[PDB]
Amino acid sequence: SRTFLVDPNLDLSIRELVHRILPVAASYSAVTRFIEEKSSFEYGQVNHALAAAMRTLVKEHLILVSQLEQLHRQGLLSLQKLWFYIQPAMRTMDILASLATSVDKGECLGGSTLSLLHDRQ
Amino acid sequence: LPGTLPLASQESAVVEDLLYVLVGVDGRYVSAQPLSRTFLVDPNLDLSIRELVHRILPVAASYSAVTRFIEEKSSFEYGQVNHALAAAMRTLVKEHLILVSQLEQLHRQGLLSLQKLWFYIQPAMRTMDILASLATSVDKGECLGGSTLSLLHDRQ
Amino acid sequence: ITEAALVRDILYVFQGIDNIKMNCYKVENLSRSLRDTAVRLSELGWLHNKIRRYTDQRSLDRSFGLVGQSFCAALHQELREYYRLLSVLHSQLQSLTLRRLLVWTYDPKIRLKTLAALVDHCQGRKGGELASAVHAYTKTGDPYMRSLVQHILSLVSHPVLSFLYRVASDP
Amino acid sequence: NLNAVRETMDVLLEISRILNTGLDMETLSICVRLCEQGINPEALSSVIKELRKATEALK
Amino acid sequence: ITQLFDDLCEALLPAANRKRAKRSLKKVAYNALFTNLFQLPARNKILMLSFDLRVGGLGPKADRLEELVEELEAVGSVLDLLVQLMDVQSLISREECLCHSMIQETLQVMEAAPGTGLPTVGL
Repeated sequence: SRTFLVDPNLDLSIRELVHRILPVAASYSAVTRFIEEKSSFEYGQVNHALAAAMRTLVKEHLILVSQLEQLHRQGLLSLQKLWFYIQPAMRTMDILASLATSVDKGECLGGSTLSLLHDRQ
Repeated sequence: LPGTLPLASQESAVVEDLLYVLVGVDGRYVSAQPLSRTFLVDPNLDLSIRELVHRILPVAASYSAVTRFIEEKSSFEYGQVNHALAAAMRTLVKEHLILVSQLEQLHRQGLLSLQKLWFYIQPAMRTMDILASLATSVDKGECLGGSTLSLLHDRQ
Repeated sequence: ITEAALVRDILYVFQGIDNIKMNCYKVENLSRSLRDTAVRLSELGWLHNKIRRYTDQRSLDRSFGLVGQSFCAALHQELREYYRLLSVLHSQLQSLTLRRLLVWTYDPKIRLKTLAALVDHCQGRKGGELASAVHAYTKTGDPYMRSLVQHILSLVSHPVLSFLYRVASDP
Repeated sequence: NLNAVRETMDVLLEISRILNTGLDMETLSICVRLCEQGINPEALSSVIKELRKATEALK
Repeated sequence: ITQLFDDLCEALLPAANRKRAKRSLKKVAYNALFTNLFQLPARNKILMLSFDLRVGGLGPKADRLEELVEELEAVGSVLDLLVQLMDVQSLISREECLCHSMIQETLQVMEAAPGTGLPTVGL
């Protein structure tokens, strides 16, 4: 549910494409807040191991941003080239940002958090 | 306004304008006319050019009737033969688009004079003259199926 | 307006992001020889919208079924490649011109011609009735299309052959 | 038995896939059945590398 | 055995004269088979290749190669024939060589002498 601001004076040929990359960040700022909260004991022994197995993917998402900066130094990273690289991340961090918002909507803990993972590449 | 341009230099304007009509896009001076395509060149142009322009266009008019044969005879209601005939008739159009690309890249260095153009496209004036004759003889008498495989057996 | 500037905007109109604005991409000066070639090139990007809206409108509701997913998730493997081509074309803009694009993008003017007309023939079909309306596109003969659609059928008909190896049911 | 000789032939494809041998599934069953005759395998390593060599001169 | 060499010569033949090449390739099969004939355990040769696996990483794969030859016991001359024949940074370095091997394969034709890369002009 995060909102962003870009620029009053920027090229329109960029802002329309910027708004196509951000939905992987806003869908990320709601997963990292699901980990740091649903790790509290008062949530059962299921909402824990769900937050742990939901953390290894965040680790692999931090490696995918590292390999981009190291590839950015050689200048081989154009904006158009970026929109294609993160596509595996725009699909995964769109799945987890939907479970982490549907497990907290209706307060689930225990079995009712193991049912939702059975109805929901 | 070519009347105020010299002879040896205005030629460099036609060759880069004519290099576009062979693709299908309209041009600056040598335009196309609404619909077997007819063209219009210029009221005030050197006669030593217009007689040679009319020698290059028959590869464009013979092209504006092949690309319209592909985009139509690809409709299912024409059989499983008038399709694969339009596909194998498309690979040559691809190789005709490469021959226009290599001319523009050779046009930047100025090495492309109008007289030099009339010789480069000769392989294209013979091929796009064959296909513009099948695509007008398969649609004259409505053929589909075997009667489109006979015509390719009677017709470098 | 320089020719290079047109080559800058066209590489965006191939995606949906608009000199060239938005059904034909009417461009708004420059010489007539330029506007005409842009018009046809800009329109290819418009197609990409019609195929993107379907794989975005139906990726929203959860009542499209199990076949309607393997179809809506097989229109993406045939789009990442269209995003690889746009990658290569952008690296050379730093030389290519309009007449050089026509040959580059003459083939993806067909794949984006079958897919943008394969999602309209099967609009309200869900379940197996969709796997039966992407099979009525194989009786075509064109060796380039019959070998493309006969691959999407091999993905769409995987869920159907999953129930079978395991027909309207009544709750 | 044909169920056993299918599995033993299916496992043997993987060890030829990670060893980065160009042998596909068809050429494998040809070579497995030919080695099953009793031909010495030190020679077969030369015919395949030469058939693939003369094949490249065509393209 | 006179036919199993004829079916082998078909598989390695790449699909398209396909009627005389098979006759000439069957010579290369025989001309090379009798050179060795004119002129050590089995499982050990796998381990010497199992070692070189673990050194450069990828341990579990090497623990798999030994896992199959242990069940293949309960044929020996067949495996003797087979032995004869940063995770993110590599991703961004692959999708960048493609854009280097895609704009090159087509600019080498777009800018050349008229009629070089074109096959129809070669007729």
